[PDB]
Amino acid sequence: GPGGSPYLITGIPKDPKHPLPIRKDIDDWYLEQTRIQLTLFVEALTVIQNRPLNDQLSYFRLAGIHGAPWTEWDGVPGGQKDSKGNPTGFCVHNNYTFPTWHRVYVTLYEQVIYEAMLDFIKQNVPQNGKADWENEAKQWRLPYWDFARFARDELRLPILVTMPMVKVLVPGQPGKQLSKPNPLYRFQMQTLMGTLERPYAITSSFDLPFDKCQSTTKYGLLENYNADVWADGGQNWLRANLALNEHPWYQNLDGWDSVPTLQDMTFRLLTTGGLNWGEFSSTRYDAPKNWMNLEAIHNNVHNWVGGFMFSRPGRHDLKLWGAGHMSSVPVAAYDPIFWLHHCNIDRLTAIWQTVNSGSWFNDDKSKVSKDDDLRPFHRFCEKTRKVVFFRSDDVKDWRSLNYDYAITKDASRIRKEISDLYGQRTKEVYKDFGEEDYILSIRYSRYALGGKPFQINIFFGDVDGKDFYDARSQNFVGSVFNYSVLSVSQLPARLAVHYYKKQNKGEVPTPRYVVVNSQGKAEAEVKVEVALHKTEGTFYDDYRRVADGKRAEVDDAYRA
Amino acid sequence: SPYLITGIPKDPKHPLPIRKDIDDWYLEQTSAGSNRIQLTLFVEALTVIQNRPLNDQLSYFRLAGIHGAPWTEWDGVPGTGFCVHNNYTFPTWHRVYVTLYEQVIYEAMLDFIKQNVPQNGKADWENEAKQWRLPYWDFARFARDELRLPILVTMPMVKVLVPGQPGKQLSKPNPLYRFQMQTLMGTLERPYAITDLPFDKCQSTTKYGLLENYNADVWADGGQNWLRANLALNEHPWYQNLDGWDSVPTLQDMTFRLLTTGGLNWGEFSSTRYDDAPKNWMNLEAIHNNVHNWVGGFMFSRPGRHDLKLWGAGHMSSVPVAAYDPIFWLHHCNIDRLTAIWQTVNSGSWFNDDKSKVSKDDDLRPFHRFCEKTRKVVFFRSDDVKDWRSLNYDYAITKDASRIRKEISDLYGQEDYILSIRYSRYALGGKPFQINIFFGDVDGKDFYDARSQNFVGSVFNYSGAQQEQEGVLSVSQLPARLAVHYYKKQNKGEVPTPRYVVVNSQGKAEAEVKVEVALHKTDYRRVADGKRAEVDDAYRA
Ligand SMILES: [Cu+2]
Ligand SMILES: [Cu+2]
Ligand SMILES: [Cu+2]
Ligand SMILES: [Cu+2]
Repeated sequence: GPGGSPYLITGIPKDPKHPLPIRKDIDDWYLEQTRIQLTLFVEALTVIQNRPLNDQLSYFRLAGIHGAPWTEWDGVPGGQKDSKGNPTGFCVHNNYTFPTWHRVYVTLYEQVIYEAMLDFIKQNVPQNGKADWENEAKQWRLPYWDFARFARDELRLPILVTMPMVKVLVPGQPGKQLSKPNPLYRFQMQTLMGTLERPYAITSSFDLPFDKCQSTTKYGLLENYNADVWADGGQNWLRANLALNEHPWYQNLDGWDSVPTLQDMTFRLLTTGGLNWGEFSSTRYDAPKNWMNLEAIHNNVHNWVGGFMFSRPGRHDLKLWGAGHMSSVPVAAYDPIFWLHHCNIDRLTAIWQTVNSGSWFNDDKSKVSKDDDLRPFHRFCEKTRKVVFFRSDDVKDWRSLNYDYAITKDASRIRKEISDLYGQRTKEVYKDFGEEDYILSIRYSRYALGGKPFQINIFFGDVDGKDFYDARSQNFVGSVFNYSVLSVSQLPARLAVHYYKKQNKGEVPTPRYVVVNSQGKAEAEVKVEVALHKTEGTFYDDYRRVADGKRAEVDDAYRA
Repeated sequence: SPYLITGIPKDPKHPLPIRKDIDDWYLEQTSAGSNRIQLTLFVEALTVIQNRPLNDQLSYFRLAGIHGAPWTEWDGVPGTGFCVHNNYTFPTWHRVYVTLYEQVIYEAMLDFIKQNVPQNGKADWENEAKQWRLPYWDFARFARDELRLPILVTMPMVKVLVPGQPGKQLSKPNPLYRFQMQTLMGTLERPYAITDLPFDKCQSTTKYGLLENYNADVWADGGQNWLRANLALNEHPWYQNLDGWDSVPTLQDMTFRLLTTGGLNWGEFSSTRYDDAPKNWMNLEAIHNNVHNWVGGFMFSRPGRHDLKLWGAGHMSSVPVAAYDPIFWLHHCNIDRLTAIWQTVNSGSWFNDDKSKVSKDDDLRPFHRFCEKTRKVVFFRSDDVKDWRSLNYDYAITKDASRIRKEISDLYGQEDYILSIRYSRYALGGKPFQINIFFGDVDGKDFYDARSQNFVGSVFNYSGAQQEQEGVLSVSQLPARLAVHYYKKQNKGEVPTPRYVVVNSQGKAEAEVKVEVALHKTDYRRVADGKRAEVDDAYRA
């Protein structure tokens, strides 16, 4: 760490005047001051992003812990590989410590920002305001992006992430505000990341031209544009919002109400009882009612924010594809929204813990991993007086890290809060249809394309052999993203089954699936086990398999 | 002041330098090798000009301010804006305006060299400045399957050389990507504040970035949705997106027709102006108007429920603020080039029909030049720029008149039916609107663009209690041959009655606006008259 010693991750230090400050919803937090906390976050994160590569607390090196360029951090060796020779970073994916590794990672980022806020105040704030500004730094916590809450009719990226510039206070010049580049909009380096000084160049597990990016992008990388466009492909936040609002195709027809699948999934995750930690925490699969898990929802959000398809076959005037950092595990942590996403993944973990309090590494699968060192994160152990790595039990109570969430302050009201935030639209629309539920189970290998990402799209009815991609594609039901031992996910299917039955004289639909690669082509040799399951009764008030999945064929020009 | 507009001064080592296609030029600058001196000069000079203060009349703000808002004086000429629209001096007023911009950039390049280039490098950098001319955006050429905005306009940053620091290239904000001020344009010091579309709430120019129902702070910089602009630029009939059909972008067909149709007089070619034939309504200014709309976006909202949001507004659609977007000047550079091409193949047609003759000697305020005969400062006049080479630039395509027809064919052309459209720019009191034409049933909730069922093409009213000049209207023309062939095929051979909807900036149909639309067939004969289509109740203005 800086100054030649380990960096001890503690969370923001405890101050008696600041009891368990909350991580706020970033839109609420922004809307209430659109101002010292905003200024402090902007100015601190700007300094962190501008730090040199040799500074381990630079934004680059902190994002670098997750994946590429796979260097050491805080004295902990990097350059790890898989059994097959593939490079890997420190982040935990497809394992039961996924939530706890990321809990610590988010806290590291928050703590580094707080320390940068204190330094900013020391260097910039006049004597008359120092206590005031220190007081706000001590109350500030990393905001979360509530990807499943309707923004102030639809799910959206945070307001702040969609603003290229932001107005900040100038300490010492009351009333004076300056518009500055918004460090939440993108992370920009001074050159292409493929040409950074050794050993930090971003070079290739990926096929997208991330080596040719200077800035992070959302949907900005498309084939057949000049390679200099990829230096900064922009923030197509409107396109990301569209993806975030994925729902069955039939709901865009007149006379049908839509429900965002991400909100339905999140409401199911938080309200379904009876899952053990191993079921909730991860996609890892070594019963299908229990395959709706935190990591699978998180994987879909990564895809929807960044985009993963670089090309599409054929001629299209409207180009709905485009790729970006958030879809790709080796580089997703460079996009500033990454941390806000993972802050909400931490919040969802804390909510689920609160309403499943006996379910902590409590199954035979996850028990094995409970004691894993969460490298590279150090802490001082006061019992043995040694610097050690974090372990999951160290962060079981997130409040040990001196932050909390509003929703977890009161267990007795949390079930109504979950329903108010995430369940109203689902119940509104489900209420109109009979008392039964349908779900799709999805099981795949994250390695089926040799580690390359892919998207599993499911359809009810005939598939358009040139359009098998998204909610605009005829008969689309939903998607599962391999944000790359098996992996599982689950999709709601209740509403899409109703529409299909109405069109097909009551027949149960065969789920049809297509595995789509980053070139927009169908992969014919990626195995997916898809099934449709039914129970009597609504989920928010005994599932049986009612149809087996089948691979759909696509047009010859669209085959991998 | 006065600022004498001359074009870049002549230097015998640089005979009549050409204004290059900006994509070709960008590729030469960045691919040929690492010696990107012209690119560096243009980027650095334009950055300096954009950062000059408002009381400097050679600041980017003030040069863009000549066109429209904030409607102030320029060069001692009292401050509608100075730009000429819907009149026969549209091409010549804009010829001088583009030359002013090029000249100011050149002078700033010389200043950059004086400031930053070591003595022993000055001759080399000056040589590149003297060869440089303002590149044009060829909006009708397939980009190096489709029409596109310039590569360089779609890049947030651009790498430049640092003179005297060999090999060091630095990444800088690209001044062609946007014009960004330090505050919202509605809060600039009097008298410069820009203060419907919320342009007063913008700090930066935007393409499709202003949408209703987002936080107003998003409008400060709505971004550059160049993919969405490119989609608009490739507008064509809806049926061409069905499986099995070839597409042809209407803009390229229109541009080919403009350049190759013979027999137009200057009044027909130069402007939308119709002073009280339809075969001759394909004119320079109408094509230019559609490109303004397609680059910027004009619709702030849309009624109803839509997950896919294809609307969004921005500066290029709006006469009062379009000149702030740096692509404005590259668009107008190509409009100047199309004018020079048409002049070359129609050499006796210059303000000498009974309609356009009256405007030939209009002073092109506020642009000054020195008159050699009287030794007096005077305003530019059209005849002063009839030969664009007198301003010491040329285009490759006009350097060889003998090969021009084949070049036009190679670039843009690789019975007939046409649509005629005659409208008042003041049908909505001067507000902009879009005239969409359909063959067949119109979808009452989707009457907007090529994704709308049975769409054939559009005409954009680039304008903005108030009325048009008495006796004056505006005309445009659309190709319709392929669209009529499809309609007949699907409808038992019926010749379609053109159906039109007039769309406002809220995405609503203006039921009270009447436009004259007709279909003509080849010796063109009128074969069907247009009628307004109704839309859904929730989508009616
Ligand atoms: Cu991760
Ligand atoms: Cu993640
Ligand atoms: Cu103009
Ligand atoms: Cu114009």
